[PDB]
Amino acid sequence: ERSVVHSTFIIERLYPAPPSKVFFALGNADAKRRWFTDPDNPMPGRFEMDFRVGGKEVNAGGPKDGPIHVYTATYQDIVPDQRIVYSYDMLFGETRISVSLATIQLFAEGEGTRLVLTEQGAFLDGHDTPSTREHGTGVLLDLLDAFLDKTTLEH
Amino acid sequence: ERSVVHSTFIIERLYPAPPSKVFFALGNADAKRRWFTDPDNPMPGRFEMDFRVGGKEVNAGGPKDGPIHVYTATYQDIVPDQRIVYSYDMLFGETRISVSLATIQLFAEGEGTRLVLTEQGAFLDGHDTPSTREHGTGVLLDLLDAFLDKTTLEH
Repeated sequence: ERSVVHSTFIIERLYPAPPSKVFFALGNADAKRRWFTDPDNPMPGRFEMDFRVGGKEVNAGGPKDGPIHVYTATYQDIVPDQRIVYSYDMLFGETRISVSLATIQLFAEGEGTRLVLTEQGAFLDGHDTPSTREHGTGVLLDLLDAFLDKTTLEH
Repeated sequence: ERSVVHSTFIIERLYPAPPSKVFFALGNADAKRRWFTDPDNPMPGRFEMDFRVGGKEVNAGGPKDGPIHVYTATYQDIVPDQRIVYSYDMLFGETRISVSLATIQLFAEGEGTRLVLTEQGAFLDGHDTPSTREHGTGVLLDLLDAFLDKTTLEH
């Protein structure tokens, strides 16, 4: 039985690093590979990113026991140090769970950054929910926070 | 100066034709070429559609005098006779105006179809607005209505 649930959520986070540093963490493949992962089952060997409009990004994670969760994004708009728009789908095993349009905007906030992430999602056939996705995206932004803190301490 | 306006709108239309016929009008390249056009400046010579997940659709229109408006969609999910999910961007000349995630769902309504079109849009840098887009999408669904009426009369 077919259905779609549509939802939009917004998450705002403040980071002490300035927008250029936050943008680098999101737009540099080597950097993003180091943090954008499933902590419980990291698969950076599967991570690829072509950070350009029309470029693809792929990541994998999910339960140790499976099924494999595969994230596939396509960049739609990029403004250096300011904006990233990308569509992405999620597959759990062979099944498509959702398609979403995501926007990241970076604003100066003091000497740091106010990041605003908006996700406009289409959740397919009851396979995932807006609440669960919002929870997961919050967890990913927590990973970004930890990465920015740890990267700032580097020589 | 950079900004994004996010908005979701839903348009529902009732058509006397059953879902299979409505789906054909949306999913068959020859058929869609005959109706999905700018009436004031038709460019079906520019229309192409690869109706499959990952496939591209391109159309062009806009003012006779320019700038050229270019619609580019990518299919994200297709369920025969039931659902079409696609992302699309709009360019007026060389400038990207918006990126959207669109969902079409087809339900039986009597012997015909209840079509539900949801568009989740990201409007960039004030270059277009939710209200204008909703108006335009309504006009396109009016073109679909006329096509279905005219196609039903064919031998």
